[PDB]
Amino acid sequence: MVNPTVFFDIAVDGEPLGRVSFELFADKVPKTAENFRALSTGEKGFGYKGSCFHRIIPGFMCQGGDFTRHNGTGGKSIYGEKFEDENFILKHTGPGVLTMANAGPNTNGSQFFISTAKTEWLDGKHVVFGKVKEGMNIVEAMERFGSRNGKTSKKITIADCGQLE
Repeated sequence: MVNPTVFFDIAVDGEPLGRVSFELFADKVPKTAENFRALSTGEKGFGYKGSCFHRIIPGFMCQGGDFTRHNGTGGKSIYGEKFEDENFILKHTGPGVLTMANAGPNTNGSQFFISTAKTEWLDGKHVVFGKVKEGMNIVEAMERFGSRNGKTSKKITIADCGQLE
């Protein structure tokens, strides 16, 4: 029962940037971790491969996971259109946290943030379920393509993704 590792290979206007890998805390948040894991492998028939990071705010976060509408209005979980907040055990302690985006209580879908700063105001409202394990430098390099209002100056995509172990 070791925690799963997934990877994203990132591209910038189609040109390879690098690989980010993520530990998912399936010991502490198993339902939320499993959703992200299975969206990363595509094993249910849908998932993250080919989808974009639509909102990047330097000094705050990168946001992705909307594989249906590419702009923050879509996505879905492996459990249905939304699922519940599992728990709030883990906190937003610094850069490199993986945490679920939502639109109110019990509205988790497929969208997520990768933090690039400590974001403690999110504690108890957004479920933390993983952390960057390798390639934080590649998250930093993404962040450069963001802007204050979140629009990206180039298209930042998940060119490939899957499970490493």
